[PDB]
Amino acid sequence: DLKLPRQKVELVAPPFVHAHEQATKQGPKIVEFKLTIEEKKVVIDEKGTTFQAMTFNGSMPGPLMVVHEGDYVETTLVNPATNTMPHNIDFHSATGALGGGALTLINPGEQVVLRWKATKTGVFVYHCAPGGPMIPWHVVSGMNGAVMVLPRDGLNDGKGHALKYDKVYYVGEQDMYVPRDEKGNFKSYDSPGEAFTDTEEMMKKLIPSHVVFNGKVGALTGKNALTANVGENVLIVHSQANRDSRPHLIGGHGDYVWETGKFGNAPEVGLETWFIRGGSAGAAMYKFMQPGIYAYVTHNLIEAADLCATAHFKVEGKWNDDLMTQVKAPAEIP
Amino acid sequence: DLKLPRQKVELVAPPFVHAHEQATKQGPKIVEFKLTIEEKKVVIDEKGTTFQAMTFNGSMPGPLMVVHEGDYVETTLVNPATNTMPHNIDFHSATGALGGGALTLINPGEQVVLRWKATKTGVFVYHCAPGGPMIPWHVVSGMNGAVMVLPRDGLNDGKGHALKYDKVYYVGEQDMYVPRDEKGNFKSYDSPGEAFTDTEEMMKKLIPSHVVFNGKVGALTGKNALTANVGENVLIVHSQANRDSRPHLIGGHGDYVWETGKFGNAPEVGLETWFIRGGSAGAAMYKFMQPGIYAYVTHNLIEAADLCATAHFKVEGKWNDDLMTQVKAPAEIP
Amino acid sequence: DLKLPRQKVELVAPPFVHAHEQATKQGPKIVEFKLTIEEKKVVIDEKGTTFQAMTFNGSMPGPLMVVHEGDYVETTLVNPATNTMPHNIDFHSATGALGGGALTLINPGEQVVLRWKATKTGVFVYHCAPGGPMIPWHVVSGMNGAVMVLPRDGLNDGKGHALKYDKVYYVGEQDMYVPRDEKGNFKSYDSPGEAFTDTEEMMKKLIPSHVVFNGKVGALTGKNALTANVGENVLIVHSQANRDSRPHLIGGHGDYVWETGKFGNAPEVGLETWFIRGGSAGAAMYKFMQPGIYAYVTHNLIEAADLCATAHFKVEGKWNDDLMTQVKAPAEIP
Ligand SMILES: OC[C@H]1O[C@@](CO)(O[C@H]2O[C@H](CO)[C@@H](O)[C@H](O)[C@H]2O)[C@@H](O)[C@@H]1O
Ligand SMILES: OC[C@H]1O[C@@](CO)(O[C@H]2O[C@H](CO)[C@@H](O)[C@H](O)[C@H]2O)[C@@H](O)[C@@H]1O
Ligand SMILES: OC[C@H]1O[C@@](CO)(O[C@H]2O[C@H](CO)[C@@H](O)[C@H](O)[C@H]2O)[C@@H](O)[C@@H]1O
Ligand SMILES: O=N[O-]
Ligand SMILES: O=N[O-]
Ligand SMILES: O=N[O-]
Ligand SMILES: [Cu+2]
Ligand SMILES: [Cu+2]
Ligand SMILES: [Cu+2]
Ligand SMILES: [Cu+2]
Ligand SMILES: [Cu+2]
Ligand SMILES: [Cu+2]
Repeated sequence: DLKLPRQKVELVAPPFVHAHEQATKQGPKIVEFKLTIEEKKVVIDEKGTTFQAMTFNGSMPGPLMVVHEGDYVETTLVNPATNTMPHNIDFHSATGALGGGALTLINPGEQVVLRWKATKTGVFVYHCAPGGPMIPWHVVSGMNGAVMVLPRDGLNDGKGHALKYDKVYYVGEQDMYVPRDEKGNFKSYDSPGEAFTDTEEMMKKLIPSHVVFNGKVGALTGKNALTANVGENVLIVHSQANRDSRPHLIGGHGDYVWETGKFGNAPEVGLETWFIRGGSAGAAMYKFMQPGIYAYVTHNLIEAADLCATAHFKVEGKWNDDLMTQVKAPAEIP
Repeated sequence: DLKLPRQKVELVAPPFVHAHEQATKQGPKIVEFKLTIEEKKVVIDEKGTTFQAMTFNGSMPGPLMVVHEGDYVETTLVNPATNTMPHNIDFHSATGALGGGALTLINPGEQVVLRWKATKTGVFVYHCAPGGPMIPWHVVSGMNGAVMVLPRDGLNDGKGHALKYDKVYYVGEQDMYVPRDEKGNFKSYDSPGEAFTDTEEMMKKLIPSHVVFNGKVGALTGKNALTANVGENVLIVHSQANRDSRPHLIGGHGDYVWETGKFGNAPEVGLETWFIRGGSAGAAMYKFMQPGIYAYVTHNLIEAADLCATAHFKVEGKWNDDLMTQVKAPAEIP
Repeated sequence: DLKLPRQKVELVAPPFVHAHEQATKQGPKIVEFKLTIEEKKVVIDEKGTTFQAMTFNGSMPGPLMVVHEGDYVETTLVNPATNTMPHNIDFHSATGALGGGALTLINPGEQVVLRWKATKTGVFVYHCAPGGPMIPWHVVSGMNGAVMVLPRDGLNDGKGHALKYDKVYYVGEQDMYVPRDEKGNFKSYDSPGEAFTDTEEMMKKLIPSHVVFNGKVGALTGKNALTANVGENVLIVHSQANRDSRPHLIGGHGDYVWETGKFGNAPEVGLETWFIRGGSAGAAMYKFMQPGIYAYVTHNLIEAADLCATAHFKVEGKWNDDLMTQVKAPAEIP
């Protein structure tokens, strides 16, 4: 019926993003992705707290899918028989059937193939939504990711100038709700199913126990720090599927920021901190001007410092004293 | 003194909106509204929880008032003798006297008439504000609604194109604070007055027990689902008088969105989720492309699924397979 | 090395702002500021609750620093020997070294001098950030202020028209976390150090006990009410270093509002309520049209009325009946 070229995509684990063109002269294609659901218990903090996670492709967040405006996205979703729950998928980028949720419901042992057309550009959340109280449960359990729909001519500043990024990272923020016991220790559970009751009581009080980038406290620090060099223009995509976030690059700015995350609107310029609406993704580009460590955080500093929400960037290059200088090092007050 | 034609308006109960023109060739008029305050106990959930509500015109939210830029809005507010508290009204659309609160204070048995000029276009909250700690109390009790001030030429996209809506619905989101007892059951009270102490202790902890559209869990589902047909351009006005919200049309987008809700600013385009600042209203227009059920939610999915915050839309028309198709129905994993 | 004129600035205590030009024909200068850190116990409410505060220059927020685009800001930070903790400073307006935090760490008895170039216009937060869990602690303790970086040609509406303000006030909103005892009374502590453990447990639950403008409940009411006259264009700068706020001028509007607070973006017009992202500052200008009291609030009315977050404005001039009139004073219902 639909007579167009097919392109397969190997998805990569966040914060990386599969190779793709920014501007392109290709026409619309059918872009094929596979997602496999994995239920598993995982360690979310350095003190060893465990969590019944549910993931697309074994990661939190799910991998980022990149396509251009007009492409058709054909997704195979697989719920292996080792999973215990029905799952589905809804794309905020898609039109109809609750974003696809209503066509994609699959029990363990099943798979489904869905095609939707990419009519709107920007970055959009995808997430599981099986029904009723299960919706919030699967999402705060890790079943959310994002999809970026680029314009064929690539990004622009709204004033006719191309904005080309040299690299792109995907940062998925996850609010997690782990209940404590009488003594105030986090509880461990055998199955997602048994975690459900206690997790649900706690979720309704709306205060997360952990807020983490990429699935774990510290995931994007040390050896897994994001990297750049002075002069590189870096795009950061940030999703939050349930609760608002306020990302900030410490030492840096957002040179161009789509805080609503939709590229038919012109980016704002020069931001210190931006706002990601719960249930959405946004994008911010910055050209690094100085080397050293930067921290990428949500500027609820309690969340940042105390609940897990910090990534590091490690940037190489030449210090610029014109931009910033220590005039006089610490010293006794005269 | 003010020599202009008078127009009376029969207000309708949300989510409907009284008949009005979008663009108009009439000159400024004095538009006359009546609001009567009702204190009453009401059922807010399907398990029968009750709540001491205080309302304009017996509904939550108050009815939506529509007028054009330059009109004079003349409002009669009535506090019948069967009410037990003084009430007033403040319009965010109005200039001076705490938005009118300071001229509109009335005890049970009294009424007052206020006129203000509509100098600013957009959608704006109105709410009771009697004074001190009473302000938050009356608002989270239901005494808030909205008023839409259209431009005489109707809405535009910012790029010179008219945006005409075929219908408009008003969705009022209410954060409610109902205290539990020692056993963890919601408490019932005889009077608003007696609910005050317990409600106040709980309010200060800032976590609502229920978040509802149009006064009740389920109010805008089943028989009272919002409706449209494929091809209709629908405007949704959303108010939140105290706490932020993040509305999302599941299966749909915001084609044009005034998230700050003021029509002197150009709408943003193509949104997945938008943000209604506490103490404000916003507006989003969407042309339906596909039939079926859509859910309108705040994309805090805990609030949506677990605390009451979901409306349904039921849309008639022809499925479009080009936009979205089930390629392969659920099936055993090969 | 850097061969330019030096200008000293005497900082003033908020909500006032040191004298400065809006548009200017001066070239880039080195602008020199001194900040001295003060740890002290202070009264934050009318019932006499005390709080271990940490401040720049003995106030909450820190004073507002004003400079123009291209200036070099040279800041002497002093940590006197009567303080018990190391402190530093990070500017969101600055580029590199965690906004300066990584060059400015000083123990009691020390001082440091830092210079950064003002490449981006807008209003930006500055705050202490010593490291780890200490970051949120020092900030919610009062160690945050703001810096405004004006364009040399002054502010504009985005459509080529100058916007000149007749006065400017700086409103710093502080979320504070004071723990209660078993009986439910606020606790007093001898030292910042001893407050730390209890404050930290409470901070992680993310619900502040007090939200105050300018350091105290009632600080900007009564004798210290902000003032204006009908016809004055007033700029209000609002910072929030950790948690979001939704400012609203009751009786008024935001005629021009930079909600993200960066002047390379055009202001929005006609707002009822705007949003200050946690970790940022914004600015709103309003021309007063009517006399009387206005309240400036965050339109979480619980925060406003119940947790400390209200300022008053007292405006002189002639009432305008065309804008708003009491047609009929309170009276018995016929
Ligand atoms: O030591 C018993 C005493 O402790 C409480 C705590 O309030 O409950 C604990 O002990 C129960 C019975 O031994 C456990 O089942 C319960 O789960 C645990 O919290 C009281 O119930 C009891 O009187
Ligand atoms: O069974 C009595 C025991 O229960 C507590 C709960 O901590 O209080 C309950 O009983 C009181 C006196 O019977 C009631 O007035 C009170 O309101 C109820 O919670 C204890 O106070 C008491 O020791
Ligand atoms: O009256 C003693 C009784 O009260 C509790 C409250 O649960 O604790 C109080 O008394 C303790 C010992 O007297 C204090 O150290 C404690 O800090 C205070 O809360 C119980 O522990 C105790 O059984
Ligand atoms: O200790 N369990 O609730
Ligand atoms: O059970 N009443 O608090
Ligand atoms: O009463 N002190 O926790
Ligand atoms: Cu799932
Ligand atoms: Cu969603
Ligand atoms: Cu009232
Ligand atoms: Cu209000
Ligand atoms: Cu400090
Ligand atoms: Cu910061």
